[PDB]
Parts: sequence; structure tokens; C-alpha cells
Amino acid sequence: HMTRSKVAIIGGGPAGSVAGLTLHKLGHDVTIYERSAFPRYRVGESLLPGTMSILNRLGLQEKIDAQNYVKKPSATFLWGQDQAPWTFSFAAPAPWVFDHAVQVKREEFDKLLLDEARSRGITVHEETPVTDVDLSDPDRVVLTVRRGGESVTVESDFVIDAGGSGGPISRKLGVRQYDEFYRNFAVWSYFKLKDPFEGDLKGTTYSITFEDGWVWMIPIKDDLYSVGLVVDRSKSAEVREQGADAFYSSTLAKCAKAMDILGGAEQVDEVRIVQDWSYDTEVFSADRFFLCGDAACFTDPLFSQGVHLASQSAVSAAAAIDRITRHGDEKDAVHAWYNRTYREAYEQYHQFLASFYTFASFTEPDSEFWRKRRITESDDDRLTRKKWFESFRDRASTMIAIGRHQRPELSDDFSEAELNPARVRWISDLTKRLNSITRFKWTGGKAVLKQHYRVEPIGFRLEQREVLANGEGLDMAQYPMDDEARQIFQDLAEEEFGYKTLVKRLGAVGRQELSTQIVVRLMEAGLLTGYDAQGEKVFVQGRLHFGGVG
Ligand SMILES: *Cc1cc2c(cc1C)nc1c(=O)[nH]c(=O)nc-1n2C[C@H](O)[C@H](O)[C@H](O)COP(=O)(O)OP(=O)(O)OC[C@H]1O[C@@H](n2cnc3c(N)ncnc32)[C@H](O)[C@@H]1O
Repeated sequence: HMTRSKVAIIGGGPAGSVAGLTLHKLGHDVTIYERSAFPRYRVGESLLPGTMSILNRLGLQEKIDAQNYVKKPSATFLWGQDQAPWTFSFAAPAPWVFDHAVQVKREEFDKLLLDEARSRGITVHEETPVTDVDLSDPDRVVLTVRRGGESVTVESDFVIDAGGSGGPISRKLGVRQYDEFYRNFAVWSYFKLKDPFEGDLKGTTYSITFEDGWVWMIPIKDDLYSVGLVVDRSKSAEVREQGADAFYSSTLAKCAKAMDILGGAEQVDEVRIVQDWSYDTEVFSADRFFLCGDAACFTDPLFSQGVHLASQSAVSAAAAIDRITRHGDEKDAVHAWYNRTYREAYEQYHQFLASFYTFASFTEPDSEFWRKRRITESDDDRLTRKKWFESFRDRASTMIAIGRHQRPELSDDFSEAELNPARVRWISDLTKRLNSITRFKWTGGKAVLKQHYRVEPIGFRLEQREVLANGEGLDMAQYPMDDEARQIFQDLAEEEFGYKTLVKRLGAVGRQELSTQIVVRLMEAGLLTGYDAQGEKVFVQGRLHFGGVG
């Protein structure tokens, strides 16, 4: 209980800094090894509310307010050809809950976090690459580090690899699993251009489909836009052959709505490229190591999840190391929790992504980009799927409908309030479906409490919580339940009462304000199935934020 660990951290990007700040607040002894000198240039500029929340709870609010980062209200999508625009609002009602995020210059943002780490007495070595990581001694971790021109050797109780896509551990272990099809390749530059919108659109992140993929437009200053192409890795050869500059301009010129908003603006930087393929890992952590951020997995940046998942996993890996340090018998359970949680985030962002790419594929040409990414299924499943012609994948269908602008084209006429009717209409539809449920069935014959972990948001400790499950381990981990609320569900499994009874029984035990969320989550978890008065199944899903929002 008074025991704390010595922890080496490879990499001082967002995963590294957040991991070190969190481990320090949890009372551990942190060293961060970063191979570069800061500031150093880095792409990946558009952030999420969930990450601001984390930084706020770690005490960075004043330093961040000081920076005057461009504020981001939402993300806007021009998705498919001749489609109305849609926007994903960051609108949301605790002190750390954020309704917006920001856009940053990563060289400055990353250096701000790292300098904060320094100021708290965390040891930081810049220009000190970690050259080898040895885990074969089960009692310790030993790193080899290049200090000056000398190899120096250092031991620690734990190691976090936050070294980004080039982190040494996943490579060393050979546990990286590249996605078979999501092999994105990016080519980008900067323009001098002032946000052309004054209304609710100002500061929004634009993602815009064309023949060979999509274009991003991020305002990182008053008059500065990051403008990137995401294309298939099959375009590597063209860039190799014809040069990135020529590839960049002739490709970007193919995206009319993008040239539309650009309009003669001046290109104000060189163009860079990189391979950004999706991949996860067989192992997110085991024994004395954790992988965090791109070192663990990489998600197609369409929804700007990257820095958020680096931050979230960094906080989780910190809490995990703390828990194991104070309760060493829980080692296996804690690693199983870290692996499950990261895997589930990765896999469900991927499933969701597949939906979005498929929707654009109906109006974009049959290029290798769209063909690799759109859902694979029978000629007949696909023609049926132009059920789309007339509006995870209903989850995405939902988001798009709610966010649909009420005119055919993108304009400063847009206000987020014009989205309120479709929102409300979705809520009324959800309310209508739940109310029609006169009979519920439980999956299995037993309702049980199962052990689960949760990071406490204020102090960051990993706490134990009992969640609802069946005998066969299926669970709904998002809410803490007791023997008392479990009884509710055992009675349900036996008597199969409907929605009205379930709401009442929940209210009766203090859970009146969560009850709608509780039953929706149980439905999505496949633990509850609902039936209407005519005996037909009733399908409910109430998701529709992508992670790090709302
Ligand atoms: C590729 C890409 C990614 C991207 C993006 C657009 C593109 C083309 N747009 C994004 C966006 O709009 N919003 C967002 O949140 N993310 C976006 N991304 C992805 C995102 O940039 C990454 O997920 C994020 O950078 C990951 O953070 P993480 O902390 O995991 O990794 P990092 O930023 O690469 O930092 C790693 C540091 O480690 C150092 N390093 C590497 N190896 C060593 C060794 N061996 N020893 C010591 N240090 C090491 C690197 O120097 C780096 O600083």
C-alpha cells in the first residue's frame, strides 16, 4: 500500500507525457526517454473533448488556456458525391466535461506537456533514444539507451512503450497485426487561408471525399490550414516516381469542394508523406510492460481519435501499473482488463469506420481506395444495402442523419440548432421503441455480478467495481451494480416482464436517472432482448458518439 514503482517510459509524445504525469500523481517514480529534441514537427493536429477533460484533471487547464489554441466546435463531413453536408457537434452538458476541443501545432502542444512533466520533477531525457528493451529477466525491465555516443543501461520495475508507430516493443515481440485492407498513405501541406465561416462552422474539421480517398482541412491558426490527402498505399509508386509535390497538387485539384474552399490560397510549407496503416497488437500489455498510443494500435484518422486513444490508454496504463504495484495478486486480472479495454475500443472504431466508408462508396467511383475499404458482401446484400438511397452501421446512419445540414450545400447559413429536430426525432423514436416493449428476455438463466475495473476520474486510481453479467460471462461493464440490482435481472430472466416494470424496479433502487441508459446498454450488450405487444423483436441502439466526445 505504500509501495510504488520505478517506471521507464519510452517516448515523450502525448502517450508518454500523459502516462508520466498520471504515474507521478499516483506517486510513482517516472523517467521519460525521448529520442528527439523538442520542439519537433508532428502531424495529427485535431483533438477531442475527452483529451481536454484528461488534461484538465491532470492540472493543465491554465497552461492550456494560455496557449490560445484555435477552438474546435465539431467535425464536418462532405461525404460522398452530391450529398448534403453533415456535422458532428461536440455539444454536451461535471467540471471536466468539455463541449469543444482545439486544434494544435503538435510541436508546441507536445512540448508543453513534456515541460509540464519536467516541472513536476519527473526526469526527462531528450535526445536519448531507447535502443533496446530486455524483458527476459522476469523480475525487472532493462533498457539500453544512447546517452552521448555511449550505450547506457537502466533497470526499472515497469516499462511503458509510448514510442509511437516506431516504438521498439511491438516490433521486438512481432505482435503487430497490420490491417489486411486499411492501408492508408497520407500527403499533406499547409495553406495561408482564413476560416471562411463565421457561424457555428468556424474552427470545424473538414473531411471530404473524392475519387481516390479523402481530404482533411484543419484550422490550426487564424489564417493557417493543415490540408491533407488520405489515399491508398497503391499510390506509393506514383509519388515515388513523380515526386510528392506534383502528386499533391494534381490530386488535391481532383477534389472540387476542397478547391472550392481553398480558392487560390497560398501554399505555405513543403509537402510531407507517410504510410499510416491501421494495425493492432496481439498483446497490449503483459508482465512488466504496457504499450500506449500508436505503439499499441493505430486508427484511421478520419475521426481524429489518435491523440485521444494515446491519452486514454496512457491514463489506463498508469492506473494499471499503480494497481498491480499495490496488489500484486491482481496482476493477471489487471492486464486482462487493459487488453480487453484497448481491444474493444480499437475493434469498434474499426467496425464503425467500415460503415462510413461503405456509405461514401455508393457515390464514389470503384477505385482501389473505396474497394479495399467498403464492406465485402454478396452482389445481393450490396444492392439491398442501397436501402441507403433513401435516408455500428445503423449507428453511423444515425449520426449522419442527426448531423445532416438542412440544405444541399455547405454554407454559413448553418447553425447547430438546425440539427435539433433530427436529434429529438431520434430520441422520440428511441422512447417509442422502449415503450413498445411489453416483454424482455435475459440471455442465459442466471443474472450475476462480475468483477471489473474502472479508472476513477478525479484521482486516477484503478478501482474495483461489480458489473452485471450472465453465467456465460457476457456483461455490461459501463455501470456498477449490487446484489440488489442483480435481483431485478434474475426476476426478469424468470418472469420476462416488460420495460415499464424494469424502469420502476430500477427507480426503486436509486437508479431512476440512469434507467434508460442501463437498459439500452443491456440491449446493445446482447443481455436483454425486447419484444413488442405483437411478439416482434424490438431493436434498440443509443450510441452515436465515436469515443472522446459527449
Ligand atoms: C498519420 C496521421 C496521424 C494523425 C493524423 C493525420 C495523419 C496523417 N491526424 C490526427 C488528428 O487530426 N487528430 C489526432 O488525434 N490524431 C491524428 N493522427 C494520429 C496521431 O497523430 C497519433 O495517434 C499520435 O501522435 C500518437 O501519439 P503517441 O504519443 O502514441 O505517439 P507519437 O506522437 O508518435 O510520439 C511518440 C514519440 O516517441 C519517440 N520515440 C520513438 N521511438 C523512440 C525510442 N526508441 N526511444 C525514445 N523515443 C522514441 C518519438 O520521437 C515521438 O516523439
